[PDB]
Order: sequence, then structure tokens, then C-alpha cells
Amino acid sequence: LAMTMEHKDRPLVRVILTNTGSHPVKQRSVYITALLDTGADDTVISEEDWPTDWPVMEAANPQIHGIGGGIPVRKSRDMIELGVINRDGSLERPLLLFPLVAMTPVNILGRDCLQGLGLRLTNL
Amino acid sequence: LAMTMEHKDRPLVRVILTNTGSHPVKQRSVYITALLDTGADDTVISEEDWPTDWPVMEAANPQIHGIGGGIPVRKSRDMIELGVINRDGSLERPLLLFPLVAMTPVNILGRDCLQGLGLRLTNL
Ligand SMILES: CCCC[C@H](NC(=O)[C@H](C)NC(=O)[C@H](CCC(=O)O)NC(=O)[C@H](Cc1ccccc1)NC[C@H](CC(C)C)NC(=O)[C@@H](NC(=O)[C@@H](N)CCCNC(N)=[NH2+])C(C)C)C(N)=O
Repeated sequence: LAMTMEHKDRPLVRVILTNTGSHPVKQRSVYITALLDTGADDTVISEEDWPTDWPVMEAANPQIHGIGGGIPVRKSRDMIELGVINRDGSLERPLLLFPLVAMTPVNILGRDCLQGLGLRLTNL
Repeated sequence: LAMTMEHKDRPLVRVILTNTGSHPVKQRSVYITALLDTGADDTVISEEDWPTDWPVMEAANPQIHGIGGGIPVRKSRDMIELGVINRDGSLERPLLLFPLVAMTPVNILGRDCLQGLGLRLTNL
């Protein structure tokens, strides 16, 4: 990946998720749009994009906090496989994880994912 | 500036702010800490580190929405000069703005002054 910081355009990307849980779900693979968030410790998919059938459990800390304050957070129970699509077509490396889900206004890939993809923010 | 993204520790820089306004201030220059934030569109200095004796305007829209809800903002009257000292004291390029001011848990270097530093995310 390579993506110049532009104040006007948010570092937005195409992401395909895939529930790999040995257990049925209506749709194993979905499609979303997700901001690349460096001030985001964690990767959290909004509840309005999380499938009503993909199970969830307790996240270790009842909520996540940000600007306005804390927002309730639950965690993925199955391992989702997260795959990133670069603007031009190409595919970034597949990473697996148990995401956090909450009423986020946007799905954000936090520093845990950013790190897996091998991302350094640079002006060099 | 070339920060490799870890989930581990945050993209934090130590900054310098100078009130370039033609009016007395107690202290013109202050050192603060800040996080590099691609998910944030504006730079927002904490009410905590803002020497509240640098006037503000309630200007724009009391933005500051994030996963929390909304929070009031002010924006600096006087153009502020902002400098990114990296680990060595070597400063980056001086930027000039009118940061937004709110009760942010941390000072954010948003994309605007993030594209002014030339920062871009990459793994190539
Ligand atoms: C015991 C510790 C366990 C770990 C757990 N960690 C957290 O809660 C941590 C601190 N939270 C975070 O990392 C959260 C994201 C949630 C998450 O990943 O968990 N990050 C954040 O909230 C960061 C900023 C931040 C940085 C440091 C500290 C606090 C906040 N902001 C993310 C957020 C995303 C955006 C799409 C709405 N951006 C904003 O809040 C910025 N807002 C904007 O740029 C607006 N102008 C436009 C967005 C609104 N509209 C919309 N979305 N359609 C603002 C900073 C200028 C905890 N502490 O409970």
C-alpha cells in the first residue's frame, strides 16, 4: 500500500470479511468500506455492517471510548478473515482476528491491523 | 518522520506551539504531546494543554463528533506555529494554523497538518 495523507480525502479502503466459524451463517463473506485509523488502538466494525447472525461475546472491557466518551463494545466470537483491497485492484495480505463491534459511525482498521499489513506512516 | 505502526505503542510526537499574535500572552511557547491521527480530519489541542489566555472563537460548527457523540469546539484567534520535534530534537517543517480547541483526552495531529508534513501510509 501507499496512500498520501490528504486533508480532504479520508484514508478510506475496500475490505472483505469472511466468517470462518465452523457453524452456519447466512453469508460467509461481506463487503464494507473502512478508514485506516492510527489513533485507533483497535479495529472495530460498525454494528450496521456486522451480520445479525455472526456471534459475539464480552470484549474484556465493556466499552470503548473516544471523543464523545465511551460506547458499548462486544467482541467477535468467530475468527473473521479480513482482506484489504488497494485502490487499484491488488490485494493486501490476509489477516485473521476477532474484531470488536459497536455503534461506530464508520468501520475503522486500527493499529493492530495497520501493523499486520506492515504500515509505517512516513514523509520520507 | 517515518513511524512504523504498532498496535503496541502509539504514534506520538512532542510538539511546540507559538502564539504568533500581536498581543501580550503570559508564555508564547509551550511543549505538548500529540498523537498522529489519520482518522482525524482536524488538529485538536486539548483544553488541558491550551494556555487558556490564547483567545478562541466558537467558530464553524461545534464539531468534534467521534465514537462517543459530540463535543463543543473553539478555534484559535491567533495563527499558531506548530513544530514536530522527532526523537532527536530534530524538528520537522513549521506549520501555521488555528487549531480547534476542545476537551480532547489527547492533542491530535489531524490529517490537515498531517498532509502538511507530507505524511502518507505505506508498506512498500
Ligand atoms: C484497558 C484498555 C483497553 C483498550 C480500549 N481502548 C480504547 O477504548 C481506545 C483508547 N480507543 C481508541 O483507540 C479509539 C477507537 C476505538 C477503539 O479502537 O477502541 N480512537 C479514537 O477515538 C480516535 C481519536 C483518539 C485518539 C486517542 C485517544 C482517544 C481518541 N478517533 C477516531 C475517530 C474515527 C472517525 C471515523 C469517527 N475520529 C474522530 O473521532 C475525529 N473526528 C473527525 O475527524 C470528524 N470531523 C468526522 C467524523 C464524524 N462523522 C462520521 N464518522 N461520519 C476527531 C479525533 C477529530 C479502552 N481503553 O477501553
